[PDB]
Amino acid sequence: LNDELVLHNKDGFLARQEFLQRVGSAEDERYKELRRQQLAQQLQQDSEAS
Amino acid sequence: TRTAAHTHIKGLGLDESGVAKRVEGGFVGQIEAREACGVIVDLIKAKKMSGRAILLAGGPSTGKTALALAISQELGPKVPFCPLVGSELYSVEVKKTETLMENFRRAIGLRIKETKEVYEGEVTELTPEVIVGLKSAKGTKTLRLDPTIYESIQREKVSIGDVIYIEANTGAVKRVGRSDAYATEFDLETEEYVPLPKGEVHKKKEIVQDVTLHDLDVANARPQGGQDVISMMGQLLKPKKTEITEKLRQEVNKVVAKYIDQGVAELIPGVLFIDEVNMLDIEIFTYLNKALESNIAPVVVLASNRGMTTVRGTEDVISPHGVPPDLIDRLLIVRTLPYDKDEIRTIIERRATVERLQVESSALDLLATMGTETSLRYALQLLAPCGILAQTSNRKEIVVNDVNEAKLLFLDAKRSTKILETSANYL
Amino acid sequence: TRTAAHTHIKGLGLDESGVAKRVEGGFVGQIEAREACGVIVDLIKAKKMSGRAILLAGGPSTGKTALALAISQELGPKVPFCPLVGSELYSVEVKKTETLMENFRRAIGLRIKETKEVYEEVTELTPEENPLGGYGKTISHVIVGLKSAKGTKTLRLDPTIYESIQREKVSIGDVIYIEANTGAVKRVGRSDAYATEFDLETEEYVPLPKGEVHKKKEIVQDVTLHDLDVANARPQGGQDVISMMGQLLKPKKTEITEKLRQEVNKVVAKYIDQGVAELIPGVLFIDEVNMLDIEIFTYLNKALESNIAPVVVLASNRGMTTVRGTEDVISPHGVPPDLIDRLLIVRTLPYDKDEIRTIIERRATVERLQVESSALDLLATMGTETSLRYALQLLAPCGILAQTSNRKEIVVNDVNEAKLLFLDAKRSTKILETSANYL
Amino acid sequence: NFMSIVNCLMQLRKVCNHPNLFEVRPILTSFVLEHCVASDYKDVERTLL
Amino acid sequence: KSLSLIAAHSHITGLGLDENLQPRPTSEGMVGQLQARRAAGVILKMVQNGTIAGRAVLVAGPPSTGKTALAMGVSQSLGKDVPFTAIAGSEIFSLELSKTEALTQAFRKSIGIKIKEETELIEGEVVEIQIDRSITGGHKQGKLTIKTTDMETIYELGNKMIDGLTKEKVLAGDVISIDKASGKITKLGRSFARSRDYDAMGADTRFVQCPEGELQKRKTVVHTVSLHEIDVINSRTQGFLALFTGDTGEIRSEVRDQINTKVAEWKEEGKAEIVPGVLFIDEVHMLDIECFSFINRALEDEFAPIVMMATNRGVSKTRGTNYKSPHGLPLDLLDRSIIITTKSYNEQEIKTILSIRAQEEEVELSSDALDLLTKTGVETSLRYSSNLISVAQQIAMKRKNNTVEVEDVKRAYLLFLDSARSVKYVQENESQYIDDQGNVQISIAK
Ligand SMILES: Nc1ncnc2c1ncn2[C@@H]1O[C@H](COP(=O)(O)OP(=O)(O)O)[C@@H](O)[C@H]1O
Ligand SMILES: Nc1ncnc2c1ncn2[C@@H]1O[C@H](COP(=O)(O)OP(=O)(O)O)[C@@H](O)[C@H]1O
Ligand SMILES: Nc1ncnc2c1ncn2[C@@H]1O[C@H](COP(=O)(O)OP(=O)(O)O)[C@@H](O)[C@H]1O
Ligand SMILES: [Mg+2]
Ligand SMILES: [Mg+2]
Ligand SMILES: [Mg+2]
Repeated sequence: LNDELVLHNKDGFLARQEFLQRVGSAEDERYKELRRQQLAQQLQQDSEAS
Repeated sequence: TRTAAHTHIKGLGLDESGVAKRVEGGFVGQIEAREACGVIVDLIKAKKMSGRAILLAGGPSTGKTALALAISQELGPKVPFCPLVGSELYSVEVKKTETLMENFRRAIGLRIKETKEVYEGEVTELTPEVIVGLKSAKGTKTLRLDPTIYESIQREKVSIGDVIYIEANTGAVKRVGRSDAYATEFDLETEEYVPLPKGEVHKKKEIVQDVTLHDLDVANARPQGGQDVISMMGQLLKPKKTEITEKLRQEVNKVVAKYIDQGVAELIPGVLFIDEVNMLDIEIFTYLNKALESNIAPVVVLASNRGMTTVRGTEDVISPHGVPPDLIDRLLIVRTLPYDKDEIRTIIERRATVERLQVESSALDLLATMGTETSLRYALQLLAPCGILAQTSNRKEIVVNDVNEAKLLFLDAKRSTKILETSANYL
Repeated sequence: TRTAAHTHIKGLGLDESGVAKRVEGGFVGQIEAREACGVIVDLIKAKKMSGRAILLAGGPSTGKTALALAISQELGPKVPFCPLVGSELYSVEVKKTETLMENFRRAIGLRIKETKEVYEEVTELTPEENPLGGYGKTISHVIVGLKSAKGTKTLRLDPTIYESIQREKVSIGDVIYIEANTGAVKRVGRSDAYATEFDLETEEYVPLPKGEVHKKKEIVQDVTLHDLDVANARPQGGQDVISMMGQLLKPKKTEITEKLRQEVNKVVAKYIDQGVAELIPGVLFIDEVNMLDIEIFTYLNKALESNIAPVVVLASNRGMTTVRGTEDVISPHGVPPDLIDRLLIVRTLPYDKDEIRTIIERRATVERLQVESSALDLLATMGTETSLRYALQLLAPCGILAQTSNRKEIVVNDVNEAKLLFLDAKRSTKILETSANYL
Repeated sequence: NFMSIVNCLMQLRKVCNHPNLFEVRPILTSFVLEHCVASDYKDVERTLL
Repeated sequence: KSLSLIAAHSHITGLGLDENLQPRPTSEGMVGQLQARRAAGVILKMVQNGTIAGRAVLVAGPPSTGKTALAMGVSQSLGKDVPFTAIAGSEIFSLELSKTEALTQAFRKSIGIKIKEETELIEGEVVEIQIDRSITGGHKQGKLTIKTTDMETIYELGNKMIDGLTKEKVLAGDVISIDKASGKITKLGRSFARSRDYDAMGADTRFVQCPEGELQKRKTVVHTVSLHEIDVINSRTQGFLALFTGDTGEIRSEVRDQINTKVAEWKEEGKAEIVPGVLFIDEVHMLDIECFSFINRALEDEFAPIVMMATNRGVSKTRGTNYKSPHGLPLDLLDRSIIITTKSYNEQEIKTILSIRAQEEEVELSSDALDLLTKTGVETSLRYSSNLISVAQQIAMKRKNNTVEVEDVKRAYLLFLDSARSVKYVQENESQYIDDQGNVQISIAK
């Protein structure tokens, strides 16, 4: 029972877990993008209304 | 344990250095073909180009479909795959080219993730507009919901004290049963009481399911999963498959591009395989030129065991492999060689082993000689009747006399043709 | 401000007493054909006698389509005109003969007259009770009032109209027009009188109508019997079962029976006898008729002896060809001889160098372009040498090339370069026969 | 992944659990895409009418 | 945007030309075809002018000589706002639609119409929403305070607007725009104002939006539609669904003529603008004589976009006939069309195109490898080398060298077969395949 192991591990628990880690990294980068946009808006408003 | 002409092919058996051995992966010979097939395997694994065309051509009994199955198996299940036969293109509900495009859009996969929100608990009260009250093992919440699923619950004969399961995203409604807290109310009640669920009524989960573009297109054009009366009442009105406008494909492409750009999905190219493409019409053949020279069309592989033939749909042009030069120019050709005696013997013994049959060496020599005499497929077909004939005499092995008896019992192509030529009334 | 090989033909250019000059209506040459076609226009305008056919024959690029367009322009925008090609007769939804019958009915139109009295803010509304029976509750009467502009007036009506206006979802203070014929009323909108009722709104301001409380207007409508019978056959309505079914039915046209034709003929006959309706026979045009088939031709004969057959005009350019569908029948213009016996033939002739040059002048003038005399003279040279249409199409690229070097007019070398750039049929087939690389 | 003091802990979890705790089979449901083709096409048809 | 991995024409970018309509020897990803490029630029200028309609242009030449490349180049140089429909010959032979009906639909597809609708839209950040019940004094109570960057004011309800706002669960403090001419709430995002309380939305609203200040704004909306969309919308009760599903089913002609008249009225009134789109048909030699006959008339109409056609064969039998007509087309169409010819390529041009493909496909080509690839291409065909270049990469980093060399090209050439070599092998091995008469020699021995 050997070939089925390699036909099943191509997309198994670890591959799906690593893909979920990829999407987590992506959404964390999106949160970083939101944070930098918000802080830049704060800096702009610190001089456009003070 | 069903076995049918395949399942002994466990892969190309190619080395990581791109040099194929002699006997491996249930394969013998065809070193050049296997090497080229592995090269194409890495080509598709690159997932960078699109609309590439490869045709492999060779005589019968040369494992062309075996090679296609081998590359499909080597790629694995992550990549989409869809085997096809040329005759399957012709339909009566939609034009042939539209079916070709439909199979094009089913040959590329998309891996997507989304959050599933559900609410499950005990039925407490039903206040019309619609507000519902749910009781969990420890929690309890009241939910306001659309009257559509309220009417669905009414259709679902949900009683008081029951436990239900709701999918918030799709509005899916399903009743688990009734709580065992109020269970032995009747001596022989038909309803099957079920225990109370454990956990909060509100629950969030994650999925990683995969879909193809054709699935998205048909889902957008044809909704076929409704629950309320209006939904299936509408969807039963047009059962016939219709055409799909190209603008729908462009809109779907835009939305999937947005999804992958945002970063919650990625695109997976795939392989489309058409077997016995010699019989395809001229119109489809000239349509392939436009279809391939696109941006999203996946790689395609064709098979044709022909020679100097006229392609179907015309009566003048004689082209190799039944493919006109216009499609040949955008095509890569792989040559398959006929086998020989020792490879035939190895194939026969391997097929016997995968059929868990015991065979004596002289019987293998007789089988190889006969296979060279007539064909490999003939011996492959008739080996199992030899096994049963031996089994009748309560012998687990194969003897030459048994093989000769089976060959006497069952005919081949040449003997049948010779009998037909000298026949009373076209026997 | 754009044209496509036409729209410079303004009528037929036939004077009184049936005479055609040289240059008129953007038309030059082929005087006798224009005379004959003007006679045909007179016959159609007689509106007395219908069921004729006329086929005109000639070579390519002769002006047959131009002749038909001149006919249509001369007739005017009142009589219907249905251009068509042979190929459109074929269909995957109904029979070829049937589609021919819809086109046949579409050719002839009818002008109908009818007067309507309509009543047009709303002062008030009030219903008036004991039903004296088993009914639950009702109103004996309903009294309403309309403001309008030319004075206001109250109005007494039946709770049916009250129900209808309630279904229209109209505010008490609003502008309303009510149809006296059947009682159908729609929400005109929020009248201008109650402007800025609140700070923000969405309803249209609908300025109050300027007119009497009740207004009578004359309506003249021009429709064809083809609209009539499809309107009769197609169902209508709202929530009734067949209404939703037809709303979801994908209403493909299917094989209109002759019973509707008989019924509509009877109704329009009694209406024109009453004197309210007037029938205007039309003309139907079939361009490039060689693409038809034997079945269409035989049913065309049968429909040509029909009662309400409009005058049809046919176009072709074939010669001693074999009509499609069969192979043993060699007939002129690919039209079966029995059909040929049933109509007239108008001959057309090829132009000369002078006529082609005049065509080029007219075509250059209409597109607001300047052409040098020598350039135009040479344009006529390969107009005669190759074809009229090649030189006609060549003009616009020459104008573009003139635009390149900032010169409004067109010069000899510009058109020479244009000819070098774009090849004609003869040169193209010369290259095709010379080469052997699949070209 | 140099550390291995618990690298057998997931093996023990695998043996005892029988993947009914690592990942259980869910109630399968289709995708719930919501953008719709007619999201930005009602304005044009309304103006046309 | 425009998701795509790699296309056979991903390198061509809108032709290449000067202001004097002179093609540069190498511009925007293609080389050669000077006269064809100049003719294509001429046609492009025709389309830009928009004062001409119903002109037929045909591109002819040997296969694999910049035909579809030229079509893609003119399509890209045309840019947006000008409709462009590329259609193959075999896409019209449908059992649901007649061939002439499909051609009509394509022609109506390639006609651009620009419209301008004026609506009074009010936007701005809100603070809360006031929705009251019906009481003795009046209908309802409502006073919306709306804030922006510059100045903040207050408005009142309109009876219907309570229902409109209660249709959706509108959260207090979001940027929503109202067009009183329509009343449609456009919840673009939440109120920016101060992001200290709005720093952890968890994605959502796409970084909201900074309020613009002034509120009373009336901005025109430009909408581009084609005739097909209008007639399909008019045809059925819900024509948009039919447009998105393709079940139009032989739209009736009187609708089309009414649409033509009414859009002409709009053009004279200044409400509408007409854009002369382009229709392109490939391998038109696969068309039927009925289609050609219908085209012959449909071309002359005023609503006829410029149509470009490309074929490969020459002196062939037109489908539906039995005579080998020149160019595989009816003679009358050849009379009514203008022919553009493309000539064979040169070794320098083929090597430049191969290098363009190499840099396009992230392929690093050694000079000797380029020479060998050019030799193979000129020996057999452009596409053979254009595919071998991509295939040899896998061999290149199967030996762990990123840059391809001569040995990889030799291996690819010896691994994948050419049409000439394949036909030679097939002819020398005729008994091994299936004959045209079904004669097969499966048996190696006897
Ligand atoms: N190297 C091999 N190993 C195992 N089986 C093979 C091999 N080559 C050919 N075969 C067998 O030969 C048969 C022919 O395969 P297929 O391509 O489907 O038919 P054909 O070769 O006639 O087109 C297959 O059933 C396959 O099992
Ligand atoms: N006497 C004329 N005056 C102006 N234009 C003409 C004249 N004769 C032909 N034409 C041109 O020829 C075209 C019509 O060609 P036509 O003769 O209908 O071709 P066919 O003979 O194939 O039907 C029109 O575009 C028109 O501009
Ligand atoms: N001028 C050019 N520049 C770059 N590539 C070209 C050029 N001309 C042709 N090609 C190549 O040729 C292919 C297009 O072939 P094409 O001439 O359209 O075939 P056909 O003649 O059958 O229409 C494209 O993949 C493109 O890479
Ligand atoms: Mg096979
Ligand atoms: Mg004509
Ligand atoms: Mg091409």
